[PDB]
Amino acid sequence: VNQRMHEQRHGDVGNWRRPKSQKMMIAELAKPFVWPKPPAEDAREAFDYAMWKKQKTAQEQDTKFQGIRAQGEVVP
Amino acid sequence: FPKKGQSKGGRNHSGRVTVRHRGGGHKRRIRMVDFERWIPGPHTVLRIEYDPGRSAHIALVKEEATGRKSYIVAADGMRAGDVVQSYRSGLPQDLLDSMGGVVDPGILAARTCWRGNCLPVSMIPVGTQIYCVGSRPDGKAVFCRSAGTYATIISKEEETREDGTKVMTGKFVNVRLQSGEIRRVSKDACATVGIASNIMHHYRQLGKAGRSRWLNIRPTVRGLAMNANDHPHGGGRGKSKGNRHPVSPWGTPAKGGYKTRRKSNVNKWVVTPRVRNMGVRRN
Amino acid sequence: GLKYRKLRLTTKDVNKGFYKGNRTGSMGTHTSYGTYKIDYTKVRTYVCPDLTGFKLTPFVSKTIRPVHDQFPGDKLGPKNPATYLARWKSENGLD
Amino acid sequence: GPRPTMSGATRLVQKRRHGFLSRVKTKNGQKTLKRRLAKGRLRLSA
RNA sequence: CUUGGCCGUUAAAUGCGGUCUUGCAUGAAUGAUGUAACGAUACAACAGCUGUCUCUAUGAUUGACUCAGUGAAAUUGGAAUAACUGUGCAGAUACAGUUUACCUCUAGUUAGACGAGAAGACCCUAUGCAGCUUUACUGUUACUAAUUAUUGAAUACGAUU
RNA sequence: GACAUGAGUAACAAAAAAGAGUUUAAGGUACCUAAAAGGUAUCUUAGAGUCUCGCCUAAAGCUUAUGGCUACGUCAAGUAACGGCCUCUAAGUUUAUAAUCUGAAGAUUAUGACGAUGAGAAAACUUUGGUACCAACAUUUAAAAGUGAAAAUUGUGCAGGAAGGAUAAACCGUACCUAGAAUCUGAAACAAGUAAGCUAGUAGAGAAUACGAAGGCGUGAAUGAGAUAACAAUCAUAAAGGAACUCGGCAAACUAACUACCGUAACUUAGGGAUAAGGAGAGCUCAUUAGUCUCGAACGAGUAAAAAGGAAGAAGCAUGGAAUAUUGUUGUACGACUGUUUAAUUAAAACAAAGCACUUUGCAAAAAGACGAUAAGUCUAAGUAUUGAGUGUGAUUUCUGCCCGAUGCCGGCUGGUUAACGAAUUUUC
RNA sequence: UCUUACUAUAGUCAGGACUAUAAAGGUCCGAACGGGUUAUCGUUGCAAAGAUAUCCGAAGAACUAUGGUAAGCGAGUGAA
RNA sequence: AUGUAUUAAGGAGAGUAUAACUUAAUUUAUGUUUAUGAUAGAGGUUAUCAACAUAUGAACUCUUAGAGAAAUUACUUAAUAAACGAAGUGAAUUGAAAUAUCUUAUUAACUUCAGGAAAAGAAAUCAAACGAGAUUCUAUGAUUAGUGUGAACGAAAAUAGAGCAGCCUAUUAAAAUAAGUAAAAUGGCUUUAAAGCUGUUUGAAUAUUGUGGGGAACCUUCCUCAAAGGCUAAAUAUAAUACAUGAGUUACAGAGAAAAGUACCGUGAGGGAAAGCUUUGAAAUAGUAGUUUU
Ligand SMILES: [K+]
Ligand SMILES: [K+]
Ligand SMILES: [K+]
Ligand SMILES: [K+]
Ligand SMILES: [K+]
Ligand SMILES: [Mg+2]
Ligand SMILES: [Mg+2]
Ligand SMILES: [Mg+2]
Ligand SMILES: [Mg+2]
Ligand SMILES: [Mg+2]
Ligand SMILES: [Mg+2]
Ligand SMILES: [Mg+2]
Ligand SMILES: [Mg+2]
Ligand SMILES: [Mg+2]
Ligand SMILES: [Mg+2]
Ligand SMILES: [Mg+2]
Ligand SMILES: [Mg+2]
Ligand SMILES: [Mg+2]
Ligand SMILES: [Mg+2]
Ligand SMILES: [Mg+2]
Ligand SMILES: [Mg+2]
Ligand SMILES: [Mg+2]
Ligand SMILES: [Mg+2]
Ligand SMILES: [Mg+2]
Ligand SMILES: [Mg+2]
Ligand SMILES: [Mg+2]
Ligand SMILES: [Mg+2]
Ligand SMILES: [Mg+2]
Ligand SMILES: [Mg+2]
Ligand SMILES: [Mg+2]
Ligand SMILES: [Mg+2]
Ligand SMILES: [Mg+2]
Ligand SMILES: [Mg+2]
Ligand SMILES: [Mg+2]
Ligand SMILES: [Mg+2]
Ligand SMILES: [Mg+2]
Ligand SMILES: [Mg+2]
Ligand SMILES: [Mg+2]
Ligand SMILES: [Mg+2]
Ligand SMILES: [Mg+2]
Ligand SMILES: [Mg+2]
Ligand SMILES: [Mg+2]
Ligand SMILES: [Mg+2]
Ligand SMILES: [Mg+2]
Ligand SMILES: [Mg+2]
Ligand SMILES: [Mg+2]
Ligand SMILES: [Mg+2]
Ligand SMILES: [Mg+2]
Ligand SMILES: [Mg+2]
Ligand SMILES: [Mg+2]
Ligand SMILES: [Mg+2]
Ligand SMILES: [Mg+2]
Ligand SMILES: [Mg+2]
Ligand SMILES: [Mg+2]
Ligand SMILES: [Mg+2]
Ligand SMILES: [Mg+2]
Ligand SMILES: [Mg+2]
Ligand SMILES: [Mg+2]
Ligand SMILES: [Mg+2]
Ligand SMILES: [Mg+2]
Ligand SMILES: [Mg+2]
Ligand SMILES: [Mg+2]
Ligand SMILES: [Mg+2]
Ligand SMILES: [Mg+2]
Ligand SMILES: [Mg+2]
Ligand SMILES: [Mg+2]
Ligand SMILES: [Mg+2]
Ligand SMILES: [Mg+2]
Ligand SMILES: [Mg+2]
Ligand SMILES: [Mg+2]
Ligand SMILES: [Mg+2]
Repeated sequence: VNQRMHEQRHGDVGNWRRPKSQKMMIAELAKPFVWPKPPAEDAREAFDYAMWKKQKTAQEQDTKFQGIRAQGEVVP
Repeated sequence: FPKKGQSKGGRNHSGRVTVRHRGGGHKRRIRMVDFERWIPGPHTVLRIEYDPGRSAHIALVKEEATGRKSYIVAADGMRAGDVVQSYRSGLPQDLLDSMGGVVDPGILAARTCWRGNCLPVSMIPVGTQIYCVGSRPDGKAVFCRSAGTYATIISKEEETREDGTKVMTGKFVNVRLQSGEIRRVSKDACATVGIASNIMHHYRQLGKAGRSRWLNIRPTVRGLAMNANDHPHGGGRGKSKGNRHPVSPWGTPAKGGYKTRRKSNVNKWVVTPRVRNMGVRRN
Repeated sequence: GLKYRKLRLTTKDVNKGFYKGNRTGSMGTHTSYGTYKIDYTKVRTYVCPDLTGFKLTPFVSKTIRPVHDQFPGDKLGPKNPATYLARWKSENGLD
Repeated sequence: GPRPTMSGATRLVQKRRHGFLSRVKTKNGQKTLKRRLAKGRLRLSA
């Protein structure tokens, strides 16, 4: 069983609660099964990986900027 | 069976201290001692044991007819191998047919009144020493059970039977208890011939404070050492009694002869009351 | 002793006999030796039919526009027991 | 002054002393729950 | 009263020890008295030992000081906030008089600002409190005594007269 | 509530400690280059690592708890190499049942149920009461030896030492942190505090003392670099003197540990005092060897064997060489003594104490004492006058005198008094 | 869940010495552990009770852990 | 805040189309009117371009079988907060310028029982020589009569209004008309000494052909009512919801809460925030500039 972090109902506001836990099961197969390897970043264009990577980078910078502010600091 | 729980610390069923100066002693077990002795027949003494629950010693006796083992208060001098018998349920046919008559106080007392034998007080002659005296006809032994204690038979309600043979007419017999009180005891009351064992119990000395703690006794704080809010004797600068007559923490006079027996509860079995020393120095 | 103590106690927070299941269901009984005997009358099985040759899918083409059923003059249109019985006599009368 | 009275504290005692069952099964505990329920508390116990 | 007298200890004894006692105001289980053993108890002495001192000196590290980075607090009516004498709600940076002083900081220091903090401490007041005490006032109990009722009889004796 | 002052001041000092290279990502500058890009160097932010040095070390290490505002891919039929759940019960709990008591609430006894900090078959395959018991202490025992556990054996002392039941694999826990370097409690990233096991080696009687293999660390810039004044803290040494200091030897110094060494007073409750006091010895090399061990072949040799050993010897200022163990003696008061106390200004002469003494308690239904809006009832106690309770004193030696007037308590008259009750009386409308 | 007492179940106490014992002692020296004698520092402290040294007990009236009981008209607990 | 109407068990946990709410978390149908409504197209996720009315599928866990450390176990078509009501028990602060009687106060609070309301109720009632005619709520009567040393406490008749209902054959199923009762002494409560409540010990009568109770010490005549047996709606209390009104509030106001009993503090009972919008930008305070002085 995988437990979930205790959180506030509305993120930064509300009572403290805990979501339902997650359960993972590992079965021992009689016949092996192998997963394919994830496509290369150059072949993920069917998923619009280019646009998705730009948006992801912007979200990472936004959370990094917030972390710097959460430390009581600013970017010179 | 084990003696455990908060009762060992002086607490009652509410959890509050009702008996002061108790707790922290050694782990003990209670010994089931037979103070009635109703089963007839000979009983073979197997050994004399030490009992932490009483001052006197106990004897592990075995019923030769049944094989069941029991505990009884041992008498002074009683050792292993001895044979004790209880004549409370009645005299055996072997003793009756021999004498022929129903009862012969003469030869009866010479064949039953031995050390460690349990007999009805009526069957014990005057001037004999006994240490498990009962009170009621069908009750257990209650008097003189402690170490080195014994009662004396003073008189018996009886008359003679035309041949110098005394026969019981009344329902009671008079006995002198350890405290010196001569009171009235039933005719069929329990009584064991002899003296309670461990006569030298009251000569022991503990030697140190820790030995009293092992025996479940905790420190006793004097009233003078307390404050006025805690004791009638508390208060005062320095050592001070406060011109206060000695009393308990609840106002009960602790000296002067104040009797704590309830006045309405009059003792109807007393023939000669105890002798009050009246605060005089004995030695 | 602060904010974390005020959260609901979970099995991952303490030991010493705090057992709390996840509503999986009793599949047997406990023994006096500390083991578990499974009762297969309580164990559940999943009845999945044979899907070979099944032409239905969870989607319907959007060329077939959605339409609801009509039961004029019938308040309990689709829940009418008479329509179920009358429709039974004509279609299947045997069973 | 204040003292560190929660040092070595266990959560088995919290449930026994302040838990929900400690209150619904007693006469005075029911009052506590009913008082906190009237005030609108989410945390009725522990 | 008093550092009581005397003796020992000190170069010097209001101390300590011994001793005599007319002890303001010792005293026998609110125990009296004397040893062994024990004591982070209190007092006194000796030997040794030492920077405790004569009388301090040098050395070491960390702070203190400077540069860079981060960045508090008590406090604060407002201030252009000197000395003396006098004055005055009676102890003056601020009033009178006279004197003295270019403007502004840094490190030290604590004489004053009746410095700061704590209604901290004392005394007094209140027809204000709290706990405790008792032969304070007024009361409640433990407990004791008599008696209707539950509860019906017999006999004798004694005392009233 | 906002914003000033102190003030850009204090602080970022657990007496562990740092130095010099290397490298990744993203971004900011300068140059090369003007075809963007790329390259070289540097800086900022967030990391990683190498060599050296130091600190901790019966920890500041490893493995795990209590716990957790650290984080959720932490995986078990059982044993080896696991706990919970489940069975059983202790202390206790009980808005369960019955009976009883009770102004209501409730309380009591019994039974039941619940309740671990305890007990639970087998496995490197598995499913009666000393004829005793498994508290303490000691002893013995898995046969090459030693050591540490487990369990058992035997014994000792008094303080006399549980209960109950039995005997084809679900569900829950499993991550990380353990307080000197980012996590628990202390309002917090606090020099405090917190459970269990392991915790190299040398050297020792040792978990003492010193070093420290592995490991970790030498804090999130919550700091770094300089300089080395006064003064403070923590230390080091010291001429001559040695308490002249001071309320007072406060602080500091002297002393110290070890040996199967010598010797040791007054006094004494005969046990002590006493490790009294005061002295001697110690490391390195070596002659020598009864046995044990080793090698060679009774004997010979050997400490590249453990030990023994002497009035032997060498060197140095010095061989208890560094670290670790804080003086000796004497006269008094108080308290016998070991203990206990104002958590966080008084540790004592106060409290307790063994001992001693007095009062009380006869147990026939309630022994007394204590508790019970108040009872049933509980402790006392499965005790019985050598028992229990209360009170004072405070081991032991030597002793404990006079007064019963006052106060308290106890006992006592065919007494006086005597409320209720009541013979005999009396009044208003 | 601090603390005082009690209660149940458990755990811990290097090594050495004396004493009648192999084991019988509120014995001795001394770590762990538990105390808090004295001094200094600190006093908007590292700390609303800490640091350093020194000192005391350390097989017992010992220390410790997990639970349980007893407290607020009457006073629970109290080596006071 | 008040008023009006309606209603008469409340919360939490976790999950989910983040207006949509219960693992079905946006179910499926009927009727009418649809711009003269109500108050001749496009659009099924590029969705819900329709309101009203009547039905309908689904609706988890805990509180809430037992047990337990609520949201677990183990079972199963197991299930009811507060406030308000009645009775029982019953303080103290306070005032009297102290303080005991008194007052505070038939108060707060606690316990038991009960319903949507409960309680009370159709005269053994009041009046006064005339008469009224159950109960409940509000006002007046009334800082009155009266009590108390004082301080203070404090009715009833009657009047007005809200509601109005009488009965035993109770519109739900009850009486053969009430004896240990009325009443007395005594100890208390209430209180004006009566009446009313009550522990202990005692203890009546039978109807206007004047039997019994009351008419404020008490007796008497008269009047009045008929205890010891019962039923009864409304006006009243409380909570929730909706609506109406405002010389009520407009964000340190209003409420504690414009996202709240949340965050946070506390072992716990318990205590308990801040926080609106796109407008305006006062003072204090800080760094500069201009003029001027130093
Ligand atoms: K009751
Ligand atoms: K006298
Ligand atoms: K006398
Ligand atoms: K006398
Ligand atoms: K009357
Ligand atoms: Mg006692
Ligand atoms: Mg005593
Ligand atoms: Mg004492
Ligand atoms: Mg005192
Ligand atoms: Mg008193
Ligand atoms: Mg005195
Ligand atoms: Mg965890
Ligand atoms: Mg944990
Ligand atoms: Mg369990
Ligand atoms: Mg406190
Ligand atoms: Mg604790
Ligand atoms: Mg005396
Ligand atoms: Mg700076
Ligand atoms: Mg002047
Ligand atoms: Mg001027
Ligand atoms: Mg100054
Ligand atoms: Mg200074
Ligand atoms: Mg300054
Ligand atoms: Mg400075
Ligand atoms: Mg500085
Ligand atoms: Mg770059
Ligand atoms: Mg398992
Ligand atoms: Mg059980
Ligand atoms: Mg366990
Ligand atoms: Mg540490
Ligand atoms: Mg912390
Ligand atoms: Mg720390
Ligand atoms: Mg060490
Ligand atoms: Mg570490
Ligand atoms: Mg570094
Ligand atoms: Mg010198
Ligand atoms: Mg010298
Ligand atoms: Mg001098
Ligand atoms: Mg001098
Ligand atoms: Mg010193
Ligand atoms: Mg020589
Ligand atoms: Mg030489
Ligand atoms: Mg002492
Ligand atoms: Mg001591
Ligand atoms: Mg103190
Ligand atoms: Mg202490
Ligand atoms: Mg102290
Ligand atoms: Mg004595
Ligand atoms: Mg009794
Ligand atoms: Mg004394
Ligand atoms: Mg004395
Ligand atoms: Mg009379
Ligand atoms: Mg505790
Ligand atoms: Mg010792
Ligand atoms: Mg200072
Ligand atoms: Mg000692
Ligand atoms: Mg020691
Ligand atoms: Mg339930
Ligand atoms: Mg359930
Ligand atoms: Mg007055
Ligand atoms: Mg008047
Ligand atoms: Mg009638
Ligand atoms: Mg009456
Ligand atoms: Mg009356
Ligand atoms: Mg009447
Ligand atoms: Mg009248
Ligand atoms: Mg009637
Ligand atoms: Mg507001
Ligand atoms: Mg505004
Ligand atoms: Mg405003
Ligand atoms: Mg402005």
